[PDB]
Amino acid sequence: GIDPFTAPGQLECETAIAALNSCLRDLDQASLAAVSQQLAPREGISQEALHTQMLTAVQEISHLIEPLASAARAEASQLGHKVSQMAQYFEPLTLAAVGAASKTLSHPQQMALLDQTKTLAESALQLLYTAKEAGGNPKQAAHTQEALEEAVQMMTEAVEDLTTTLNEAASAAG
Amino acid sequence: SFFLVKEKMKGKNKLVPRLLGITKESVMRVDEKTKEVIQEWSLTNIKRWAASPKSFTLDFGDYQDGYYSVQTTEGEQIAQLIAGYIDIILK
Repeated sequence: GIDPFTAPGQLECETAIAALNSCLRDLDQASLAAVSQQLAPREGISQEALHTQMLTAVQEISHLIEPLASAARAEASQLGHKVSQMAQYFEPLTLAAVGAASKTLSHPQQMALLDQTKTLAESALQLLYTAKEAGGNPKQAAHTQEALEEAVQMMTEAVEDLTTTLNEAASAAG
Repeated sequence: SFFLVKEKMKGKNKLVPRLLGITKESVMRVDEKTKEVIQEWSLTNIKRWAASPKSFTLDFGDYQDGYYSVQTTEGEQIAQLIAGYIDIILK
């Protein structure tokens, strides 16, 4: 949580990076954990409620992703507010995804959605990376300006792909 | 038949170009820079597969310990090609 740049948000991004990194590792080892029957069925939720919890979060994530992109490149004081929102939704997503991992076993989409959420949190990690550099400062982030556009487009790529599994999961997981 | 796929490496998160060579006996991955084979899997060892619009989850039986999931543009065409090859061997 250090500010090597010159703005508020630099702190928040790096502190969240530590947390997000932790859930990346969990989801990374859960990819091989759920397939080896070494995972316990969800944390505390039902099957259709997974579709509820995850989808509701994802939508609100995307909702804030656009304003965060705008914030990361310029809105320094606002960026931190976006980051707070983005990071918090990913926590239940992780829990819910790990839940679906061990709990769902009907269709092969079980390991498909698990990866769509794994690489989704990874795209969010690279997101807080570029936002940390450019945050409120376009100057010391000349190339970061272009890297931020690669992190935002990488996130929506896994967002639209996840929703495809969620909606089918009504009958594909239910 | 060659298909354009992307592979992600542990530690970081970035999509990079990769070449994939598929034959009637086995599947193998070729590097775009060195033009050599890194790792390969048998056609009869595949159990299940997930056909997503962007991703493609491949499940192996007694061959691969880890997981193999790459980004494909034509996931429906690859799934139909593998199913047809298994039907010819059974006959």
